[PDB]
Amino acid sequence: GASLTEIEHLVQSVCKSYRETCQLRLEDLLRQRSNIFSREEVTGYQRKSMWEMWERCAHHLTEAIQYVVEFAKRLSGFMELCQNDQIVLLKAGAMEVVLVRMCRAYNADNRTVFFEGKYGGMELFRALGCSELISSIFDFSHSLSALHFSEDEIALYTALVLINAHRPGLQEKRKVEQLQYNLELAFHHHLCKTHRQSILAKLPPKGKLRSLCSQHVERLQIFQHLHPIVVQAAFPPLYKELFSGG
Amino acid sequence: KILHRLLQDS
Ligand SMILES: CCc1cc(O)c2ccccc2n1
Ligand code: NA
Repeated sequence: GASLTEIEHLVQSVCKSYRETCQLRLEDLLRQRSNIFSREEVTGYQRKSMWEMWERCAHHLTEAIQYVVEFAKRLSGFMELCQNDQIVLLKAGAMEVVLVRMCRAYNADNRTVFFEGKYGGMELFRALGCSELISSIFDFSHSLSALHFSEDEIALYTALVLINAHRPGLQEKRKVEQLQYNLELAFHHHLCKTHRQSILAKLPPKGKLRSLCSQHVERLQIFQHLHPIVVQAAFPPLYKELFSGG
Repeated sequence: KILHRLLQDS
């Protein structure tokens, strides 16, 4: 039973937790927009082996996930849930938060994403052999970029993506519903205060984030069948914990 | 293993 004063404190707390756990400052990503991979560099990426490209991408995803774990740990009320629930929420939601955070590193003007120090198009990722997954992620990032999120809106929205009381496996489901309700109030209060309530209808449905995560696990399984020793010997242990089952 | 360690490391 949170009050208006407590709701405003929650807004500031979430926004602070987010700013502290950004891998890249938004200003740094915007200032790098003219730093684009040349045609020779794109060709170099396309000539990389499928296994080398998968390992590089899994490493980059793992680094991004580590920041999401830290965001969760700083998130008001998350560390108060039992460890089983903390792990359920991170296993189901870490990739979804990374997918939303990715729109900051996406330049809708030329359809490029910041990857390994420069901006490149989806053609940079051709060696992975998961064209449908890559194009869906780029489409998703393009659609989110059209919302023109502020950093505070991403902070509030990503807190809600993570604190989802519907995840299967939660033991303290009511405690999570209460935290989710308070974060929903904080988010909707901020939108109301900044006259941005129009974005509510424009946010992706939860099924969209679920579809993208499911496609990622499916393409990982195909790669794992082709190069099992690459996954075992060369994929990050956190990545295997979240997406292979250890 | 990893997730438990990250969550415990204060
Ligand atoms: C109009 C609702 C809607 C539906 C989607 O699939 C979206 C996908 C990405 C971003 C925003 C989205 N918004
Ligand atoms: Na963007």
